[PDB]
Amino acid sequence: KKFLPFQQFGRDIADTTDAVRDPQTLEILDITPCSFGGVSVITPGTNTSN
Amino acid sequence: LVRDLPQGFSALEPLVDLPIGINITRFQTLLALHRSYLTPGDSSSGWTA
Ligand SMILES: *[C@@H]1O[C@H](CO)[C@@H](O)[C@H](O)[C@H]1NC(C)=O
Ligand SMILES: *[C@@H]1O[C@H](CO)[C@@H](O)[C@H](O)[C@H]1NC(C)=O
Repeated sequence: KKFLPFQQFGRDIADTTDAVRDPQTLEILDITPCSFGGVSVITPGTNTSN
Repeated sequence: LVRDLPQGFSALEPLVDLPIGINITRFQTLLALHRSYLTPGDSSSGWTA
């Protein structure tokens, strides 16, 4: 992404800051959340096996 | 070849934010005079009328 000289932050979705400009080095880096995901357990009956 | 304001879309990019902190109500535009105020020519001394 290219930030205009006045631009500092990035919000394409308007409720999360996807990208930002580092204050020391003028490179622009984008923030991806640390990820997530549902966890499902597939089990037969405990009357049969655990 | 467009005398008036052209038809189209151009987004204006910011230039600078001056912390002047003053009160502004009126403004005026400064021009450049190529001709002479002491001796005004009959014509063409200025820029194509
Ligand atoms: C800010 O300092 C950093 C680290 O010293 C360096 O990348 C750069 O010289 C400076 N950048 C700016 C914004 O002046
Ligand atoms: C600016 O000046 C006008 C008078 O020309 C006055 O009425 C107005 O209150 C002033 N505004 C500020 C913010 O000083």
